[PDB]
Amino acid sequence: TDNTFVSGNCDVVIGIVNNTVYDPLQPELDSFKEELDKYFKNHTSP
Amino acid sequence: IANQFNSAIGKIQDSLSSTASALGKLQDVVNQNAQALNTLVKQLSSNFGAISSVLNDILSRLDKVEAEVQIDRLITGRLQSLQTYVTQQLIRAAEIRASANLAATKMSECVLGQSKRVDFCGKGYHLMSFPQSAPHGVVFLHVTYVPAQEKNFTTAPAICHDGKAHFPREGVFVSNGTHWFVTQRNFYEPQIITTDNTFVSGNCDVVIGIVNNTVYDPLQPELDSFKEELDKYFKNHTSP
Amino acid sequence: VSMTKTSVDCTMYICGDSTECSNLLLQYGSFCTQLNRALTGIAVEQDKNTQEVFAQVKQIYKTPPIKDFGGFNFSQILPDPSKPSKRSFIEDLLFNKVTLKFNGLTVLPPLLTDEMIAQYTSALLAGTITSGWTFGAGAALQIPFAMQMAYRFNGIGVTQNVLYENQKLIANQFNSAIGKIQDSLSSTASALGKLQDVVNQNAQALNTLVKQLSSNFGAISSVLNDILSRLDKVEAEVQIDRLITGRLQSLQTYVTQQLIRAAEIRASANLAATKMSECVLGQSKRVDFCGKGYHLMSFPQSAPHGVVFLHVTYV
Amino acid sequence: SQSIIAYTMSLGAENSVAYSNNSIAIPTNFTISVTTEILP
Ligand SMILES: *[C@@H]1O[C@H](CO)[C@@H](O[C@@H]2O[C@H](CO)[C@@H](O[C@H]3O[C@H](CO)[C@@H](O)[C@H](O)[C@@H]3O)[C@H](O)[C@H]2NC(C)=O)[C@H](O)[C@H]1NC(C)=O
Ligand SMILES: *[C@@H]1O[C@H](CO)[C@@H](O[C@@H]2O[C@H](CO)[C@@H](O[C@H]3O[C@H](CO)[C@@H](O)[C@H](O)[C@@H]3O)[C@H](O)[C@H]2NC(C)=O)[C@H](O)[C@H]1NC(C)=O
Ligand SMILES: *[C@@H]1O[C@H](CO)[C@@H](O[C@@H]2O[C@H](CO)[C@@H](O[C@H]3O[C@H](CO)[C@@H](O)[C@H](O)[C@@H]3O)[C@H](O)[C@H]2NC(C)=O)[C@H](O)[C@H]1NC(C)=O
Ligand SMILES: *[C@@H]1O[C@H](CO[C@@H]2O[C@@H](C)[C@@H](O)[C@@H](O)[C@@H]2O)[C@@H](O[C@@H]2O[C@H](CO)[C@@H](O)[C@H](O)[C@H]2NC(C)=O)[C@H](O)[C@H]1NC(C)=O
Ligand SMILES: *[C@@H]1O[C@H](CO)[C@@H](O[C@@H]2O[C@H](CO)[C@@H](O)[C@H](O)[C@H]2NC(C)=O)[C@H](O)[C@H]1NC(C)=O
Ligand SMILES: *[C@@H]1O[C@H](CO)[C@@H](O[C@@H]2O[C@H](CO)[C@@H](O)[C@H](O)[C@H]2NC(C)=O)[C@H](O)[C@H]1NC(C)=O
Ligand SMILES: *[C@@H]1O[C@H](CO)[C@@H](O[C@@H]2O[C@H](CO)[C@@H](O)[C@H](O)[C@H]2NC(C)=O)[C@H](O)[C@H]1NC(C)=O
Ligand SMILES: *[C@@H]1O[C@H](CO)[C@@H](O)[C@H](O)[C@H]1NC(C)=O
Ligand SMILES: *[C@@H]1O[C@H](CO)[C@@H](O)[C@H](O)[C@H]1NC(C)=O
Ligand SMILES: *[C@@H]1O[C@H](CO)[C@@H](O)[C@H](O)[C@H]1NC(C)=O
Ligand SMILES: *[C@@H]1O[C@H](CO)[C@@H](O)[C@H](O)[C@H]1NC(C)=O
Repeated sequence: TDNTFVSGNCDVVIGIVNNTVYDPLQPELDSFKEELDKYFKNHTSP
Repeated sequence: IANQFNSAIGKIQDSLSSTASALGKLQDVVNQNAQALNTLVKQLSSNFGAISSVLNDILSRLDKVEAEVQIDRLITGRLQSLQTYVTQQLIRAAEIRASANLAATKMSECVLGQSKRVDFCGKGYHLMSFPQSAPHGVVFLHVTYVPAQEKNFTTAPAICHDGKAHFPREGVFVSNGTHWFVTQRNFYEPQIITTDNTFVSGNCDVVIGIVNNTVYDPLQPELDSFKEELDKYFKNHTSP
Repeated sequence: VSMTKTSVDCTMYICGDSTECSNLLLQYGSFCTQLNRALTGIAVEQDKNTQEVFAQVKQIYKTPPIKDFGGFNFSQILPDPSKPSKRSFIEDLLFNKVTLKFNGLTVLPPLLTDEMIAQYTSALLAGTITSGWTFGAGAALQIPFAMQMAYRFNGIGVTQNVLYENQKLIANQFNSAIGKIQDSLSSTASALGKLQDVVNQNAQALNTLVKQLSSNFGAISSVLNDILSRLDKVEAEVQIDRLITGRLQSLQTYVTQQLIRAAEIRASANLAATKMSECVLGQSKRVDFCGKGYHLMSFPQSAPHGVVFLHVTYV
Repeated sequence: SQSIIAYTMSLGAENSVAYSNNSIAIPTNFTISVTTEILP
């Protein structure tokens, strides 16, 4: 999503293809959801 | 920028209201054309070997027979006088057409556009031009950006961070001698070197003259203050 | 960029060492002064053409004693101090590959000497390699050469990172390409054919103009002294005028020829001045205006009555 | 006290550009320049 821009749906573009588009934000938050979860699992002890 | 433009158009009038000779390229054309007609009228005064330069002096004197030998001389010399003039004018007309084709191209590219061609629309980075008419000619007022007050800076081709090399997206890296910045190439306006100002390629082992500096990631603090938001939520939770 | 300036003693070409012929030549009025105004209008613009091309630089820029270009080696295109004129190695190839009065004809010197054309060229080269395009649009602002090339790579749509990664290769390729320029110019005769053809013409035209004097034009001799010794005044004048009429047409044919040629040389000087502004003082997006490929930069080189551009392109 | 003089023409002021492998000059300001061009 940093190399590319979005405009409209797919149907309209002649010869559009399917591939995943990576979002650097997703993991940067999912590795923070594991930073949430491991701090929660620690707090279960006390 | 407006006060500069208004002052620069002010000087344009001053110059044209002062000096006698600024339109020398256009007066020349008028001077050449006139000189060629005044030279052509002077040719009429020449005998070319006839008894007179005037046909009435020949006709009134010599009878038709003796006259034709004199009249032919005047015809022969004048005919060339006209041919000379018309050859000079056909050559001179091609000089003026080449200039009209250039002026038509400056009208299209300097007035109807913004030119990237160097020195085509004035001496600077062309912005816009305004046409003004003159006797048998055109005058273009070319407006250009000229960069004025430079400072020396230290510079680098790349920044090295986590062993990764970082290059400007648009701009150039500069240093004031202690701190590192990225700035636009044509005007000093510095920013902190942020991921949004730079792109990565490869590592710091291939670029000649790369320098070590931090490259800021605006996402970390907004996630780090969130970490502090999470921490204090666990601390307040360590109460019940 | 220019051709030889000439002027002619119309009265000495037509009537050299003859009071009688000079007193008959007065019958044609202004048939000689106009010829001299025409050849002067040509000669004055050969100096204009040269300036329009070379004098595009405000200040005589000099290169730094230390050549820290990061690899790009311009020694073959930079001034060589161990010479009477400070031309480059490639300019002294160009000046060797092109090989260059009693008829009232004479050749006038150009206003700018070959040393002054070389100083303008040196300053252009210096400013280009120390300051990029910035000396064309303001004062010369220094930038490192490899970094300057990075911008040039962005100008062709190639990402700056590529240049830094291949800097050495890019430097090698250039140094190897400037190596081939000299070899080509040293070995090959016909490379400067455009400049030799202008000199050949200036010479054929003056040779033809002088050879005409030997022509009778239907007179009893081509020598005024033969006509004046053998015939009486009223007969001799006819033969003298026979030459005059033919000589004056031999001059009018030459001057017209020079005027037509001078318009071809002016169009070429105006093109060379545009390549100086757009290829040397800038970087050009115009396809095939600064060589084949994506134009990056150009280096001007002075030649006899002309200019050489060494165009550098990404292919 | 006036006379005609004869001299070798100057080509312009001589300038040594401050080039170095790590130095750049960047303009901190600009001017707007309006210049007139006359064509037949
Ligand atoms: C590229 O992505 C397209 C969008 O996801 C995808 O279209 C999808 O194709 C499947 C398989 O044909 C459809 O699944 C079923 O639903 C359709 C009606 O929509 C029925 O005809 C069948 O039951 C079909 O199996 C998806 O509905 C359809 N999605 C959309 C939004 O149209 C393409 O197939 C993908 N192309 C390739 C080459 O993988
Ligand atoms: C290069 O530019 C840097 C960015 O502006 C600059 O760093 C900044 O320096 C100022 C002082 O020169 C610091 O301001 C601090 O000190 C002043 C004076 O006492 C007070 O306003 C405060 O104490 C303040 O904290 C900035 O904090 C500092 N900013 C950064 C980014 O660290 C350098 O000084 C410049 N170096 C030169 C001149 O070469
Ligand atoms: C810019 O960052 C470079 C990357 O960290 C850094 O290189 C590092 O230099 C230190 C100091 O010499 C090395 O530390 C030790 O390792 C070397 C062998 O590599 C040994 O001779 C000594 O034990 C030395 O103390 C780091 O190993 C080395 N890191 C790498 C992988 O290159 C540069 O020094 C930095 N340059 C600046 C501007 O300070
Ligand atoms: C840009 O730099 C040149 C030369 O480099 C500088 O030399 C020192 C004076 C100092 O500024 C260093 O940080 C640089 O490495 C400057 O040229 C100098 O000009 C001054 C007068 O202004 C003169 O006294 C010095 O002798 C010159 N130095 C040299 C080595 O020639 C130049 O002034 C700088 N330009 C700007 C806009 O700051
Ligand atoms: C940047 O340059 C501009 C001119 O291009 C400067 O503006 C002038 O400032 C003076 C006072 O210092 C005024 O008298 C002028 O009227 C201004 N120019 C115009 C045309 O209005 C400006 O000061 C410069 N800035 C810096 C920081 O040097
Ligand atoms: C830059 O190019 C010059 C040539 O223009 C190189 O100088 C030559 O160096 C070789 C090797 O020492 C000598 O044999 C030649 O006689 C030199 N020629 C001249 C004319 O100087 C120079 O070595 C090159 N420098 C770099 C950066 O490699
Ligand atoms: C890309 O092309 C360049 C040439 O433009 C190649 O560089 C040469 O590599 C050979 C070895 O393969 C060296 O001997 C040459 O000296 C290199 N060129 C120069 C001028 O130094 C390069 O290898 C090519 N890359 C790929 C992936 O094919
Ligand atoms: C491309 O050509 C193939 C046939 O070779 C055809 O089946 C396909 O529909 C075409 N796609 C597009 C985008 O025109
Ligand atoms: C759990 O949290 C406490 C603070 O509440 C901290 O001191 C400790 O190191 C943590 N342990 C783990 C398993 O992360
Ligand atoms: C610049 O040149 C100096 C020598 O003048 C050298 O020591 C230094 O490593 C060079 N720096 C770069 C950018 O390569
Ligand atoms: C603790 O956090 C809760 C929100 O979860 C808030 O309502 C309460 O005021 C907080 N109290 C203290 C002592 O931090």
